[PDB]
Amino acid sequence: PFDEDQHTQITKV
Amino acid sequence: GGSMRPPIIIHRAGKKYGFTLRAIRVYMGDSDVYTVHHMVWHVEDGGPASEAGLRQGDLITHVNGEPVHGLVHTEVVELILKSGNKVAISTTPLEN
Repeated sequence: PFDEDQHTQITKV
Repeated sequence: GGSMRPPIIIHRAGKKYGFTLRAIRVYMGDSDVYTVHHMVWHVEDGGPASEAGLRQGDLITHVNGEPVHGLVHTEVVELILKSGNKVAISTTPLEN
């Protein structure tokens, strides 16, 4: 899934 | 057409803009290479970004008028941060 947490980074700006 | 989609001018809220930026990746249907995109995953209800018009699940193609197609998650993050007071986020549909 493209919505994974593996390579899909996440940071609030 | 480079300039076609209107940017989401978000106002500064202390530090945060009221949204979550996520560097999603879709593998290319040919090689092992991937296609990393910068999409807002969530917008705080009633947040600055929400007021600006930013939605979740779009595609941020440009930040402050700068092409971010290729940058890392932090490059675009900084970019946004560097805007100051407000930030123009060029959003476009996320079709894949």
